Amino acid sequence: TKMNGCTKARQCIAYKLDQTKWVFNSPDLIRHTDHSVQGKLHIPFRLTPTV
Amino acid sequence: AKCEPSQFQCTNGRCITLLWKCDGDEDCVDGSDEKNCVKKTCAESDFVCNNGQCVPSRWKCDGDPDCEDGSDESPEQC
Ligand SMILES: [Ca+2]
Ligand SMILES: [Ca+2]
Repeated sequence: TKMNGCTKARQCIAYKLDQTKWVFNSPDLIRHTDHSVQGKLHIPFRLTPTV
Repeated sequence: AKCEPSQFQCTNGRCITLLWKCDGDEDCVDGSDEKNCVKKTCAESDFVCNNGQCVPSRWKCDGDPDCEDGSDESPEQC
């Protein structure tokens, strides 16, 4: 799509829509504007007492 | 401004390191991070258009021309 008024590729940005599995909040992933918690995953390997 | 690399300081005041000059991540307002330096213009993901131009390999044989010689979409390529 021809973009009006543009001269440099850094003047615009585009990204695909994806949500197949939600993302773990991580310092490397920018958040979506709706950063509400979409779900919760059970952290595996419970620490349990044992002898 | 004061910088540590002391190389190719662009008008934005950022010293363009020689690697940064070919880093492919254009940083300064001027497209100064892709000028006057040695680089593999195509990576393993990228297509060599016939005149020596380099572009995303996906653009090859897509029904819609892209690089300036048309090599990504010349019927000879598809
Ligand atoms: Ca750069
Ligand atoms: Ca194409």
